[PDB]
Amino acid sequence: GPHMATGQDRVVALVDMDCFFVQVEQRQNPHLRNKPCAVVQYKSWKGGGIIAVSYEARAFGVTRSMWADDAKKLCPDLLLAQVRESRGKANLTKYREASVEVMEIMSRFAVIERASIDEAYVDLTSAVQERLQKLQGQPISADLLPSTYIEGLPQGTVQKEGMRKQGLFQWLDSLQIDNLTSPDLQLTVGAVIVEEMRAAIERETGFQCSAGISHNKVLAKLACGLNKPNRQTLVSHGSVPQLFSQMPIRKIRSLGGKLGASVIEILGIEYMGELTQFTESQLQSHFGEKNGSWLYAMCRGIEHDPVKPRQLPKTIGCSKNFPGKTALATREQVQWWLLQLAQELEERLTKDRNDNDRVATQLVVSIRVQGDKRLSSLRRCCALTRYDAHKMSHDAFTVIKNCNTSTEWSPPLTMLFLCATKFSAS
DNA sequence: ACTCGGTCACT
DNA sequence: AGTGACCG
Repeated sequence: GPHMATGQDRVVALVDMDCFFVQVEQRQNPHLRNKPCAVVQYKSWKGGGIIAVSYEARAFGVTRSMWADDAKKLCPDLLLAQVRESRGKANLTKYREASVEVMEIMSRFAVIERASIDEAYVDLTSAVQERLQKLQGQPISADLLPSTYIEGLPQGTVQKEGMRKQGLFQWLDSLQIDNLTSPDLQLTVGAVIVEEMRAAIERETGFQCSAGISHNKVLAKLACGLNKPNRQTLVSHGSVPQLFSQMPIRKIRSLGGKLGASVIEILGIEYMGELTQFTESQLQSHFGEKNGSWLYAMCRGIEHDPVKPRQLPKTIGCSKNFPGKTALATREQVQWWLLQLAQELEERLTKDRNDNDRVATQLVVSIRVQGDKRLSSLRRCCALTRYDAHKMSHDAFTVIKNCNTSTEWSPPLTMLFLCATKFSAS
């Protein structure tokens, strides 16, 4: 209607590096390039755990959270790159640093929110407006969108590239003919900018990535996953009804867990589109005020979560699991590993201070004991006055020590977790 | 023995 | 301050 908002106010993108750890190792070792490849941490137990898988390898059914020995069964010629091991634990410095490479390049084009080590949201609203004035009254060539997919098109050719182009042509012709909306043009320009951003990333780092372009973060992330790897997908406001009509609820971000399952069970539906039938009040009564309102808008393709201008992580942490018989049963053992964790943490913290002009003021300590269903048996915190590994390990020990029911440590600890938080300018 | 990272909501 | 859901 005249007064119903359509959530077409912004142009937002979600960029995801494809199989990012694998790409990092592949850039470093040319032998791994263009091959079924995976990144493994630890080697002793069942060949180690796969944490990242190349698309060649995925074709064989190889997945993350899979034992290397089992991956080798599915893909005999699988090549493996090992995560760096420092102080007896996995060290992800190489990947964090690679992430910084990419993020810095992205920031040149637009404002970014660092979602994760391999994921970032991008707010293109301002950039699109500027590009439009420069580009005013100028048709947009398909050549400007060499890797772009328009979801829902074509509508009305057997090769995938043929289909992509036909879909693109229909979209562009419509744009061109004045049949589409102002918001549609804005998304289109956003896509052009993302193509340029992704080209810059590849040229300057060698890394490829997939991206989604839409009017909000949720649609952008969903769009990103539609065409991978090394491709980008534009999801228009108009494409939502058809797209959501067969979209499982769990596919929407934040709906992949218990809430999503409750939605399906309580309402007796499967797909995101089915949510439109319910009143905002109905949804709120079942799932709470905040969730209900969010669901009511989201099923209609509307989401208002802002892309936060955050280039750096809010927290800096390290942890190690001690599963099965490796569980820590002695006091000296626990202290030694706390020291290992504290030492890596100190190095990363000092680096962070020099690079980013900030200091952490809080240290969080978490542990898990054997037989405990919960991920965390306890979570305690204390002041972080100095970037000193010995002091940090000592303090962490002090806060968790009464946890021991009773030289020996009982019950044995299956997890140790240190996190630096509450940063201040410096 | 589905790691080791992380952000955000509830109370 | 502490627990926990959610993401991959």
